[PDB]
Amino acid sequence: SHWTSKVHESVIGRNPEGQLGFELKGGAENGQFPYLGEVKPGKVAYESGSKLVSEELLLEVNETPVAGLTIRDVLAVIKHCKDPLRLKCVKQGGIVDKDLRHYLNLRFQKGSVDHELQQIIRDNLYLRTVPCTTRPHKEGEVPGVDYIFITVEEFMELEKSGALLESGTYEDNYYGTPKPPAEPAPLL
Amino acid sequence: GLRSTSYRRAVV
Repeated sequence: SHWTSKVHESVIGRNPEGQLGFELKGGAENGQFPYLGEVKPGKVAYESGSKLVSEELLLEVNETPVAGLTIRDVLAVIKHCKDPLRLKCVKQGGIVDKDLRHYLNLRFQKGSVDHELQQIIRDNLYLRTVPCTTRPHKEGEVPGVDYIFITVEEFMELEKSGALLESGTYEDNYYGTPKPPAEPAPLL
Repeated sequence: GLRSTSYRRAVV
């Protein structure tokens, strides 16, 4: 019944080349969970615990939640984690799907394990996104940092084209979060 | 960045 009911921990090591044995797909820049490519038996160096089916959603790496991040950021987390890599995953099927917009529209009971996870995933998504809003700019706000200030017509165009991962309304205005960009601007 | 109170109320 719960979204988290099939969650499990799989512990792996990196291959001689330094790879995981499978590819990572998805990520928030594509509106998705990070999820595994095809998992071919024999390619993953498992240590001990449960194994992985193809295309499981990746939720945490060595206790750092990565669901809600871009693929770049997920891979950066893995780069700084030391073997063994404890991966929290859940297989796709039923109510569990890689689509982040569908997932963020699910309403879980407050305080439930499903709810706590959803809010962690939202915090990750908020790390690399600026919300858009149709309400006017206010004193002290930096356009493009606090908000993207757009018209209602623009907002609805973003909704219709699937660019928004979540949206809502409050005091006569629309609020929403678009997908983060695939590659961020270099910092150094 | 961190969402404001109005945002959180909107997407609850």
